[PDB]
Amino acid sequence: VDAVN
Amino acid sequence: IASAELRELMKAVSEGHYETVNTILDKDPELVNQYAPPTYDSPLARVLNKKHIDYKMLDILVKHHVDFDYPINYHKETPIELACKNQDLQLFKYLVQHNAPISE
Repeated sequence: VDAVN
Repeated sequence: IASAELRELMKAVSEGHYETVNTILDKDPELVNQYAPPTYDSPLARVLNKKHIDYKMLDILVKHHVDFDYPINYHKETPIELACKNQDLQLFKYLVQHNAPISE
C-alpha cells in the first residue's frame, strides 16, 4: 500500500 | 521521504542481497508492498525496474506476499502493463502464474 512519508 | 526501514529494504533488494531481504521481511513483513507515489518506488519496483529481472529476488518477494496490483513506476504502470510495454513474455508468464491482475 502507499507508504507513510 | 519513506521510512529508514523501507529505504534499508529497498537498498538490499537493489543490491541483490537475497538473504538479507529474506530476513528483513521475516522480521518486518508489512514492508513488502509499501510504495511511494509519485515515483512508486517500492521493493517490487527495485526488481521490475531492471531490464534483466532477478527472478530469485522476485521469488523472495513472492514468498513474502508481494502483490502485483499496484503501480511500479512513475508512469503509473502495473506489473502487467510494464510487461506489455516491454513485450516481455517471460515477465507476462511469471505474473499470470502469480495471479497478477490485467487492466482494461
